[PDB]
This record gives sequence, C-alpha cells and structure tokens, in this order.
Amino acid sequence: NDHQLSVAELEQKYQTSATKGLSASLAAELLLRDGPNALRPPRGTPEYVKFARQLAGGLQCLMWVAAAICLIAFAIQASEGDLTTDDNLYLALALIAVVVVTGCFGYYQEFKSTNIIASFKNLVPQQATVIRDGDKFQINADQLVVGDLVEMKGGDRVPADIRILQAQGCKVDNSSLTGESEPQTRSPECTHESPLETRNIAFFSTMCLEGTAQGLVVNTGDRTIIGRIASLASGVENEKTPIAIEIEHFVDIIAGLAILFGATFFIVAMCIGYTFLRAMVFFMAIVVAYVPEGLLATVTVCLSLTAKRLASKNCVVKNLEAVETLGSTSVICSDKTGTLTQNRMTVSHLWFDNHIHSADTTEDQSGQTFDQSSETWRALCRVLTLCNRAAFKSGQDAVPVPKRIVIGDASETALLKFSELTLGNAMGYRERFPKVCEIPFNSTNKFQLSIHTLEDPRDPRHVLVMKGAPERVLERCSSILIKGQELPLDEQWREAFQTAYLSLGGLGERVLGFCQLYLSEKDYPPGYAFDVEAMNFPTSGLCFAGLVSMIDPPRATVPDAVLKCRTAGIRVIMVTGDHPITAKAIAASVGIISEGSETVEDIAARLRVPVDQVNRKDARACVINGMQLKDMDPSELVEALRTHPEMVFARTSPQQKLVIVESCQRLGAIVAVTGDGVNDSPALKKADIGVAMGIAGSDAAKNAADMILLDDNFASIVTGVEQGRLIFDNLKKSIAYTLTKNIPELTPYLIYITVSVPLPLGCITILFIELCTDIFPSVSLAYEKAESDIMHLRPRNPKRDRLVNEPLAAYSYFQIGAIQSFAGFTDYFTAMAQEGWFPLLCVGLRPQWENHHLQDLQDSYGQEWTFGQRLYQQYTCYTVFFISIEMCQIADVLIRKTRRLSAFQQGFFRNRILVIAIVFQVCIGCFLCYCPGMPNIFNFMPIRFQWWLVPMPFSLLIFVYDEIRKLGVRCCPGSWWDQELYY
Amino acid sequence: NPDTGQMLGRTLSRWVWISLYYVAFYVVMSGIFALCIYVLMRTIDPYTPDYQDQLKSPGVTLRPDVYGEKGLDISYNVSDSTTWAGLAHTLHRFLAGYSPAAQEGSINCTSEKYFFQESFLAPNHTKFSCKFTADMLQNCSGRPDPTFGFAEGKPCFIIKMNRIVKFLPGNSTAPRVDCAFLDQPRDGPPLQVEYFPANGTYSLHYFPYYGKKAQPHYSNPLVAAKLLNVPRNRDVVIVCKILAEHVSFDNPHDPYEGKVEFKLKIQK
Ligand SMILES: CCCCCCCC/C=C\CCCCCCCC(=O)OC[C@H](COP(=O)(O)OCC[N+](C)(C)C)OC(=O)CCCCCCC/C=C/CCCCCCCC
Ligand SMILES: CCCCCCCC/C=C\CCCCCCCC(=O)OC[C@H](COP(=O)(O)OCC[N+](C)(C)C)OC(=O)CCCCCCC/C=C\CCCCCCCC
Ligand SMILES: CCCCCCCC/C=C\CCCCCCCC(=O)O[C@H](COC(=O)CCCCCCC/C=C/CCCCCCCC)COP(=O)(O)OCC[N+](C)(C)C
Ligand SMILES: CC(C)CCC[C@@H](C)[C@H]1CC[C@H]2[C@@H]3CC=C4C[C@@H](O)CC[C@]4(C)[C@H]3CC[C@]12C
Ligand SMILES: CC(C)CCC[C@@H](C)[C@H]1CC[C@H]2[C@@H]3CC=C4C[C@@H](O)CC[C@]4(C)[C@H]3CC[C@]12C
Ligand SMILES: CNCC#CCOCc1cc(Cl)ccc1-c1ccc(Cl)cc1
Ligand SMILES: *[C@@H]1O[C@H](CO)[C@@H](O)[C@H](O)[C@H]1NC(C)=O
Ligand SMILES: *[C@@H]1O[C@H](CO)[C@@H](O)[C@H](O)[C@H]1NC(C)=O
Ligand SMILES: [Mg+2]
Repeated sequence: NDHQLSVAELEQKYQTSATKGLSASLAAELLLRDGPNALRPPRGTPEYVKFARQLAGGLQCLMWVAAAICLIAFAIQASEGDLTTDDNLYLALALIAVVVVTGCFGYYQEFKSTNIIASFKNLVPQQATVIRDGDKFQINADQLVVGDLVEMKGGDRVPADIRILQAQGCKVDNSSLTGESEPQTRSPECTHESPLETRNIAFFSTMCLEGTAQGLVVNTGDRTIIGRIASLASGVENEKTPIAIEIEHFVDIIAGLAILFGATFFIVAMCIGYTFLRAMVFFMAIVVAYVPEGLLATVTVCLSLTAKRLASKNCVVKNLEAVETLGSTSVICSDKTGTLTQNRMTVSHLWFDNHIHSADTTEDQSGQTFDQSSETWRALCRVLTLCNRAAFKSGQDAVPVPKRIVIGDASETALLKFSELTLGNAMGYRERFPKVCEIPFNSTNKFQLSIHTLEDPRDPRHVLVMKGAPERVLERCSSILIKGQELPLDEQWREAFQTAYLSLGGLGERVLGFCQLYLSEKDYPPGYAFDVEAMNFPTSGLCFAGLVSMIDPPRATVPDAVLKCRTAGIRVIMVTGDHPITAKAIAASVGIISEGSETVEDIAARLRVPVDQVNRKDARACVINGMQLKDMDPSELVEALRTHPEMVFARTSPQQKLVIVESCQRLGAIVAVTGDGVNDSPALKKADIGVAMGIAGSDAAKNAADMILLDDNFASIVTGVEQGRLIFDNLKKSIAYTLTKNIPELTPYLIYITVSVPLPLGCITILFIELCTDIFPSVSLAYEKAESDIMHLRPRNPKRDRLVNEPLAAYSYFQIGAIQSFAGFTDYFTAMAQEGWFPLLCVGLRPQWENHHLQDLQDSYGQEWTFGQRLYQQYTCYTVFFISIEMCQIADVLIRKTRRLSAFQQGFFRNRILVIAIVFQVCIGCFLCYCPGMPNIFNFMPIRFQWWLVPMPFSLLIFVYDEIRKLGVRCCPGSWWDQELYY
Repeated sequence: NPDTGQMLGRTLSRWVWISLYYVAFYVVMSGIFALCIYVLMRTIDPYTPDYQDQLKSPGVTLRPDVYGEKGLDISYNVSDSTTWAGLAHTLHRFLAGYSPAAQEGSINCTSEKYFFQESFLAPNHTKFSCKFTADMLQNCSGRPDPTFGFAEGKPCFIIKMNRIVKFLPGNSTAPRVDCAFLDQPRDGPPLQVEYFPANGTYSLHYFPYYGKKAQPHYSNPLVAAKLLNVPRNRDVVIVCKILAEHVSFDNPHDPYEGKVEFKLKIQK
C-alpha cells in the first residue's frame, strides 16, 4: 500500500505535498466527498425491541402457543353448549402474565448491567495539528481528510491512519490495536511488507508516547484499521447460548409428550362416545395441561440469583443466560496483552554477582523478592536510581507504586517503580545525590550518562553512572563488580555476560546494562567544569554493575486461575498479536505451557537435528505465528489443534482470532474468549461467552462481551466456571421438582373425562399450586451445594449430557407424579366416603352431580343433596387434592436436594432457604384453607384434620423410595440400576 | 433414532427389563391404593355418615318441576289442555310412588311425635318407616281431579323436603310450608293457599330419617299447596318456605335451602 510507496509516488494519489500539505478548498471538497474522520456508532436497538426479545424465547413461545390454544378452546366451547369456560381465560391470562413479568425482569437486568458498564465509560473531544497551505493551525480530529499533512508529538493521540514522513524518537502504544506490549518505534522508512508490521504507519486509535513525527493521512474514519475491525465485528453473528439450546430441547420433550398424551386420550374419548368437538377440546386441554406455567419464573429467578452471586465478586453479566456458559465451556481462547498480563513494563530479572535474580512483578507485591544484601546490589541500585529522570506525579501517597502515574517513558517508569519498591524514596535519594552533568539517551552512542556528587560531606569524588544497551556498555567497562570487588574482564566474565544476555533475551525480555565509575578528586576536583562538548570526562574503562531486564508480566491471580481452569478439564489457548518469543515466555509463566513441555523447535535444538526431522507427536507445545496460519487450510489447522494440547498463536490478526474460535467451535466445543483490546472484539462476539476486562477493556471489547470483569480479576473466570456448573445441576433439580407435580394436576381431569366422577381438582386451585405455593420451594433448590468436587470434573459433553433428559422426565412424571396422583385420589375418595358418597357411586355420577335441575340427588345413605351442597362438596374435593399435592411436594423438594448423595449425608437443614420455603408453603396452604370467605372467593374449603394426614404416608413413601434408589446408585456404580434409575 | 439394533436408544432386551420394572412399580402402587380404599370402606359406618358438613339444612324441591333459564318456570294455558297435560302427567308419575300398593312396606303412624328407634325390629334387620299415601293430599291427590286443579286455574304444587339422616326439624310444632308472593303485586291481594294435609305440616313421626339401609321403604312426607288467587296473564314469583326451628332458608349461595322459588304464569 502507501507504506511501500515513496513520497514521489505519493502526493500524486493524494494531490498533496510533504512540506505544504493540502489546499483549503481541496480539503473542504474531500471532506464533502468522504465523511468526517470518525467511526460510525453501533446503530440500532430501540428500547422496545429489547423488550420484544425478552418476550421471545423457547419456553416463552411454548407458553404463547399454550395461551393461543386456550383461546381457541374457549372459542369452540362458546360455539356450543359447553359454557362454564372461565378456566381457559384464567389460564391464558396467567400464561401471558408470567411471560410478560419475566420479560420485564430480564429487561431490567440487562438495563441495570448496561448502566453499570457505561458508568465506567468516559468521553473526550479529540483535536489534531494540521498543516494546510503552509499554515500550522489546530483542528478537530474529524475534520481531517485523506492526504492531509499531520504533526504529532508525545502524549497526543494519533488522529488518523498516517504514513510517517519525518520522525524523531517517536514511539506509539499499539497494545490495543495489536497485541504488542512494548512501545513501538515509528520511523520514516518501510520495514515490513504488511502495514500492520511496518514502522512507517501510525494507526488511528493509538497514543503517541514520546518524540515527534510528521506524516500524511492515508485512511480516515471507517476505512482505518480500527474502523475495519469494527466493520468485521458488525458482521459476526451471535449464536444461541448453551442454556438456550438446553431449554429448547426440554421444550421439544414437553411438546412431544403433550402430543402423545393428547392424541391417545382423543382416541379414547372417541371410543367412549364423545363427539368430535368434545374430543378435540379434550386433546387441547391435555396439551395445555402439559405446559408448566411457573417454570419460566423459577428459571429466571434462579439465573438472577446466580448473577447476583457473580456480581458480588465484581463479575457482571449483560444477560441472565451468560451465568451458565462458563460451566459448560471446554476451551478458553485467551488474549495475552492486557488480559493475561498487566500491560505495563516492569523489572523482572537482574544479572549481578554472576547470578540471575528474579524480582516481584505482581501488581500487589504478593510474590517473592530477591537477595537485597550485597555491595554489588547496592552499587547496581544506586546506578539505576541515579541514572533516571522519571518522576512520580505529585500527591500519590494513597495509590500503590505499581499504579502510580509517572512522567516518563516505559523503561524509566519501570526503573523508577523498581527503585521505589526496593530502596524507597527514589526521588529523595536522587535529590540527595545532586547532578552536575548529564548526556541524555541518543542513537549515536546508544547510552545515557550522568555525573553526581556523593551524599556524605567527607567524600570529594564524583560518581559516573551510565545506562544503555548491554553490548554498548560491554564495549566499555574494562572492570566488573563481583561481591565487593573490581575484577578486570578476564574474557570469562565476557562469555558469562553474553550467556546471561542471550538467556534473558530468549526469555522475551528487554535488557539494559548499568555501569559506574568513581572519578578521582585530584584529576576532577570539586566544582570541576564538566563540559558535555569537550568530552573531558572518561567515557571508557568503566565498571559494570549488572543487567536489568523488563517484561510485561502476568497479573497476580492469572497463573493460579489458569491452573484451576486446566484442573477443571478446560483447554487454554493463547491467541495474541504480540511477538512469538514474548508469547511463549508468558505462556510458560502462566501455565498454558507446562513444565517439561517442548515444541518441535525445542526438540530439534536439544537433539541437534533439523526441525523437519522431528516427530510432531512428541511436541506437547506448539507456537504458530500469523504468517504460518495464513498458509494453513482448515484441515491443517484442525490437525495442529488436535496434535498439540498446549497451543500458542502469536502475531495473530483479529480475523485470525475469529478463525481460531470458529475452528474450535466447529470441532464441537463451547468456547470462551477473554480479551481487552479492539483486536479481540470479533472473537469476543463469536465466542459462546465473551469476557472483557472492565478496567483495561476497550469500548469495542466491552460492547462485544457478554461478561465484564469490573476489577480485572482473572480468578473471576474460575468463580464463573464453578457457579455455572452449580447452576446447571441445581436447575436440573429445580426442573425435576417443578415437573413432578404436573401429573397429579392432570390425572384427575383424565379420570373426570373417562370415568365421569365429580371433578376432583379445579383450574383455580391448579393455578394456585403452580404460581403461588411451589415457586419458592423450587427456587430454594438453587442454594444446594455441590454433591462432589465439581471443579475436578471434566466439562459436560454438550451432545450427550442434556439439562433435561429421558431418565429425569420419566422418573419425575411417571414414578413420583404417579405416587402423588395416588395420594390425591386416596384423599378424594376418603373425603367423599366420609361425607356420604361411596367410591362406586362416584363412578359415572358426573352428569347428575352437575345437573342444575336435580336438587335432591341421593347419596350412598339415601340423603338428598341440592346442587349448591354438591358444589361445596366438590370444593372440599378440590381442597383435599390440593393438600395431598402440597404434602407430597414437601417430600419431593426434600428428595430433590441431591441426585446421588443421601439426604442424611447432604444435611436436612443446611439449606435454610429451603426450610423457610417449606414453612412458607405450609403457611400459605393453611391460609387458603382456613381464611373466611375462601370457599366463595377461590373455592378452598376448611378441611378436616384427617385429610391432612391421609397423604403423609404417601409423602413418606416418596422419600423412602428416593433414598433407596440413591443408595442403589452409590453401592452399584455402573449396574443396570445406575444406568436406568439415575438422573 | 428408530433402528434395528437399538430402538430409540435401547436394545430389545433393555426395553423388556425397563418395561417390566415399570409394570411392577405400577402393580405395587395399584395394590397400595386398593388396600387404602379397602381400609376406608371397612372403617365406614353402613347406617350413619361420618359427617354432614354440607347438609346443615335440608333442600326443598317442588313438583311439577319445569326449569327455564334460571330456575323453575311453569307456564300454561287454561284454555288449551295440551299445555298442562304434561304437568298433570308428571304429578301422576310422582304420586305413583305414594300409591297404597307402593306404600306396603310402611306402617300406619299416629303418634305425632319423633319416631325414635334404637333397635332393628322391622323385617330383615330394618327399622320401621311410616306410611304416606296420596289420599292424604285429598283434593290434590289426583282424585277426583286428574288435572290437579290446572284446568280450573288453581294448580296444585307438591312441596318435598330433602331427607337427612338423623336430622330433626324441631318438635315444638310440626314443620310447616308457607307459600307467598316474592313481591306481592300491587294490583291484587296477597296469595291465598289451601294446604293438604291441613295447615301444610309434615308430621313429626316422619322424623328422624335413619338412612336407606335402615329404612329401605322410607317415603318423604308431602305437602300440596293449591294456589287459589293467581292472577291470569301475568308473571308472578312464588316462594314456598319451610317454617321449622332447625330449618334455615337464608343461604345466599343455595336458593333451594329451606325454600323453593318458582315463576308462574297462567294464561287464558
Ligand atoms: C397406568 C396404571 C394406572 C392404574 C390406576 C389404578 C388402577 C386401580 C384403580 C381402581 C381399581 C379398583 C381399586 C379399588 C379397590 C377397592 C378395594 C376394596 O376392596 O374396596 C371395596 C369397595 C366396595 O366396598 P363397599 O363400598 O361396598 O363397602 C361398604 C362398607 N359398608 C357396607 C360397611 C358401608 O370396592 C370399591 O370401592 C372399588 C372402587 C374402585 C373404583 C374407584 C374409581 C376409579 C378411580 C380411579 C382413579 C385412580 C387414579 C390413580 C392415579 C394414576 C396415576 C398415573
Ligand atoms: C399467607 C397470609 C396472607 C395474608 C394476606 C393478608 C390477610 C388477609 C386475610 C384476611 C383479612 C380479612 C379477613 C376476613 C374479614 C374478617 C372475617 C369476617 O368478617 O368474615 C365474615 C364472613 C365469613 O365467611 P364464612 O366463614 O361464612 O365463609 C362461608 C362459608 N361457606 C362455605 C360455609 C358458606 O366473610 C364473608 O362472608 C365474605 C367476606 C369477604 C371475604 C373475606 C375478606 C378477605 C378475603 C379475601 C380478600 C383477599 C384475599 C386473597 C388475597 C390473594 C390470595 C392470597
Ligand atoms: C410447617 C410449619 C407450620 C406452622 C403452622 C401452620 C399455620 C397454622 C395456622 C392455622 C391453622 C390452624 C387454624 C385453622 C384451622 C381451624 C379452623 C377450623 O375451623 O377448621 C375446622 C375443623 O378443624 C380441624 O378439624 C383441624 C384444623 C387443623 C388441621 C391441621 C392444620 C394444618 C397443620 C399442618 C401441620 C403439618 C405438619 C407436617 C407437614 C409439614 C412439615 C414441615 C373445619 O371446619 P368444618 O370442616 O367443621 O366445617 C364444615 C362446614 N363447612 C365445610 C361448610 C365450612
Ligand atoms: C407380576 C408383577 C408384580 C411384576 C413382575 C414381578 C416383578 C416384581 C419382578 C419379577 C422379575 C423382575 C425382573 C427380573 C429381571 C430384571 C433384569 C434386571 O436387569 C433389571 C430388573 C428386572 C427387570 C426385574 C424387575 C422386577 C421384576 C419384574
Ligand atoms: C403404567 C401403564 C400406563 C403401562 C402401560 C403400558 C405401556 C404404555 C408402558 C409399559 C412399560 C412402559 C415403559 C417402561 C420404561 C420406560 C423407560 C423410560 O426411560 C421411558 C419411558 C418407559 C417408562 C415406559 C413407557 C410406557 C411403557 C411402554
Ligand atoms: C398440569 N396439568 C393440569 C391440568 C389439567 C387437565 O386439564 C386442564 C383443565 C383442568 C381443569 Cl380442572 C379445567 C380446565 C382445564 C382446561 C381445559 C381446556 C384448556 Cl384449553 C385448558 C385447560
Ligand atoms: C276440596 O274438596 C272438597 C270436597 O271434595 C270441596 O268441598 C272443596 O271446595 C275443595 N276445595 C277446593 C279448593 O277445591
Ligand atoms: C292461550 O292463551 C292466550 C292468552 O294470552 C289466548 O289468547 C289463547 O287463545 C290461548 N290458547 C288457546 C288455544 O285458546
Ligand atoms: Mg490485549
């Protein structure tokens, strides 16, 4: 492009001049041809479309269909002499109301999370310096046009994509756009083929760190690198979450069961003499009966509780479905710069006393320190403290040293912070050692020199301190300091120094050499005229103190978080735009590459053989750079991924990060992406869950992510994994509990239709069971603890381990639900018999029972009943069936606490929320039964105490049966019993 | 998912085992339910119900009972015999059960007092029940008027009280029927009724009812209310109340408790 294209061939495409620039009229006309030099906002999403999205969903659509079927049944029963059809309207209204209120709750959660995330979003107006027709005036950044002449200096933001023509010590921060952690030199010459790698292109969103530069605008607005990344992210489609897929599968199961049951009883109704309309109404009644109305509310509440628990650890989800994804995640593709690391140059290693030392690089200084008791260390510390010009901003006592703001470049800032952490009061020490001469850093000599005088009044010498490149320093420095000595260079120190230099270089660290010399008081008396131009002072024959190396180090919690993730069976891949050596060093530091793992290059270097003669299967680790990835087809990428468990992708473009995520997803994995910069936003959008750093994160990354770590704490990923697995298990338990009670609510209606007994259970009491009495106990199961070491399990197989499966459905519906139905019918017949209606007389009684024209119908004792008296007896039947269901649901919630462990092992009362929910359920039941006016308001009756006791043996049977079943599973791990009776 | 080897994710042998397990489960549950019902029915008393929570006050029914939109509605034409032929036939069918041949299993009672029986002295371990014949309704018995006064515009309505085991209406005086206009028309006098038996009483010796097993031949005593001054070609509402110490007729949710109300129109 323009970078491999000289200023002669430039100025013709852009009709500009390197010296003058653009004419005012030409600039104003280009500003009309193209738009302003600005990025388009992410446009759309009106406030009601989000609510419509909340109203949509799998369970929501099932409920919408159920309500529509209710309406159709009401219409059909109004088109004939059925009537008495307020039940359909009540149920349709309940379904719609539950859907609407749950949608309101979800919308409120997303709105609150959006406000929380935007609370940490700022805004600033951007200006630029431009030279048009010879006048160097200031201008707004978006006024710029392609071909404009632009001037930038240290501390300014680059105003557009610019091809550098002049540069004097210019460095830029590309860590957000690229993965490069170290400041990058900008020079007016082509250094690489790609525009992302050359030194003569400066990019729109980046910050100039130091120096000055001049260049020509080559791209503007949405056509810049960041604009093209934003365009790429806009084209990435967000997929369904795993929990949404599981809910859809469960809805399919419910629909299939409803269809089968309804068709069977449609045929039965045909065969026992019903009309076509009657049988169709029965079929639609059964189909609607199989839809659980309160389950959507239960699921929403459980997800919200998990979200609140995560937010207690500063982990904020943008939607409720995201609280589960980390539990199912099997691959984490992590960004390096700013995500795994602090994105801050800090002192990591030192070389003095013929030893390589390690410093504490953690931002909270929780690590280990090196040996600070030696004359060599004292000399090295004095040299690195004195040969420094950086300074802390005034008034920074509260903020810790690694977070303090410093006026200086990255290397000097790191040296100043290291001085503050080791010696303390670096600036005070500096002013206690006054300076009398100084040669700043420049490229002719590639070092920096300064002269000071001693603190003590009894020492007249002047101390020379020099800092610079290790080889430039070693060309000087005839001597070396080793344990209170000044040993001359015996070429053994030279070879040792070279070995240390390449060792620290291979660790991917920038290395600097430090040295000192003590000037004589005779040759250099006090008040000596040190002349920078005369070069009188000795710049040779120095004494070498030591080497100091720097790296952008990992965040403190990152290595342990990575280890825990890999213990949980999750594969961790590093995907960075940074350089391969630094990427490999950091991957080894954080645990992505394990100790002893080797690449093919490492194996070849060890075995003294060319790499092409090294077996790939012996290399556990692999480092692939972007140029190799470009040539690779998807088959080769898949082969490499399956061949090498410990994978690092370095110098990776945003598109290639997206490609890697897509390849991992095609292999069948649920993929999480952690990132902070703009270069991560497309991969974040493509990920099943995207996690962005709250503080380090760019706006594009935070907008693309589903989860935000507000405190930049990487261990929140581990917390999310544990909570996702826990919520998966507890949702399983809660769904089983909710589904169990649908069978005892349906079977009385089937018996009513086929045997024609008086109605045992009403629509209103069913609504009360579904929406009032059972929701709190169902929600209380979200507080159950894990039944095993959940963090040592492997990630679930998405295609095999479903949230709701056949064993769960079969057990809940047709064993526990069947027992509850039997309990309810026992209570129903007891209440009828003790009030005068024997069971055989109840069979076939429904027409006479419901006949408004029979006011003296005889019971088993010959007593004559009015219609109103029979209706009150029917309400008593409603109430006893309701109480039977409630009593059995107490045992159901108790047995639902565990799937494998005994209730005695897990603890009956450890879940105080569950205990409170049981007490609350019983209290509401008593209130409904015994509040005055209930018989005529909700048709509950003040039932006799023995109706309470009749279902209790059935509840005990439920508990004992489940306990025996789970003891069979524990004692016989992989028997037929475990295969069929475990869920 | 259907296949040859594994049908719906199960081999044919596995289907057999899981199906047999479910069959055993449901057999055990059905046996438990049957045992519960058997125990209940063995605890049930064959003569007296355990509770009468819904039977605090007896219902009241009327014959002939023709229902309209909301409740009893009787309308006919004195000129056209076809209009009241069905009503007369209904009354005849009802009194077939009070014919003297139908009353063979009962005895003559004259005590005019509660007929308390603590032993089963009647045939086949049974308690005695008192006789009620149609002739005790006299003019409204179907003889000598087979139209029950409908032809002459003075129809007979038979009021019957629902029977409750061991219920006692009150023994200071016999329970009595009282029929009146619900809203007395301002164009005429109040309702004039002649009752059969005289004063419209149910004799106390018809109480208490001991149930169907103890008294298989029990017959509810009847009262006939012959309306004498119903205006012609007008819609009137008539309520017949039971006046007894233990019979209440103030239930907003049961309009048949202790009383019966019907619409009547007699056209000419
Ligand atoms: C997929 C498999 C489903 C299986 C469903 C259950 C199947 C079994 C259900 C019914 C079969 C009979 C069960 C009852 C057995 C009764 C035991 C017994 O020996 O009792 C005797 C009584 C008669 O005694 P009595 O009155 O003459 O005594 C009077 C006493 N004195 C004279 C002193 C007053 O005989 C009776 O009552 C018989 C009454 C039986 C009919 C009741 C109405 C049927 C309703 C059934 C609904 C059940 C639903 C279950 C939930 C399904 C969940 C999926
Ligand atoms: C879990 C705890 C929740 C607590 C919620 C707050 C507390 C509210 C509860 C009660 C406060 C009011 C209490 C009632 C007034 C004082 C008592 C009274 O003055 O009694 C007079 C009568 C008694 O009637 P009775 O015994 O003859 O019954 C009929 C029996 N039969 C079958 C035999 C013919 O009352 C009548 O006549 C009918 C008069 C109207 C009905 C009573 C008024 C209150 C009832 C419903 C209001 C809304 C409650 C539902 C809220 C949503 C669902 C939870
Ligand atoms: C878990 C913590 C629980 C803490 C306590 C819960 C709240 C209790 C508060 C109030 C309930 C008692 C006061 C109202 C009832 C008397 C009103 C009345 O008058 O009832 C009358 C008779 O009463 C009784 O036979 C007894 C009443 C109480 C029965 C049991 C109460 C529920 C107890 C449950 C404990 C279960 C524990 C085990 C399971 C849970 C384990 C954690 C009913 O009238 P009737 O049928 O003669 O009317 C006939 C005329 N008709 C129908 C037309 C109106
Ligand atoms: C007649 C009624 C009570 C049912 C038949 C008897 C029941 C209780 C017994 C008798 C034979 C038993 C089966 C014998 C063989 C197997 C194979 C085993 O791998 C699973 C259990 C299973 C399937 C048993 C289930 C329970 C069983 C069916
Ligand atoms: C109890 C009555 C309705 C049984 C009538 C016969 C038919 C419908 C029964 C007999 C055996 C039964 C099966 C036994 C075991 C299983 C395996 C379970 O994973 C899914 C359902 C399933 C549970 C049942 C489906 C229904 C079934 C085929
Ligand atoms: C969990 N299952 C509960 C149930 C059930 C069985 O029929 C539903 C039902 C029961 C009763 Cl009492 C009254 C009306 C209905 C009903 C009828 C028609 C429709 Cl379109 C929807 C509902
Ligand atoms: C009842 O019958 C008697 C004689 O059978 C008669 O005198 C009397 O008038 C009748 N009463 C009515 C209202 O018809
Ligand atoms: C029925 O009664 C009406 C009075 O509204 C009368 O006009 C008519 O003639 C009567 N029917 C016959 C068949 O006379
Ligand atoms: Mg980054």
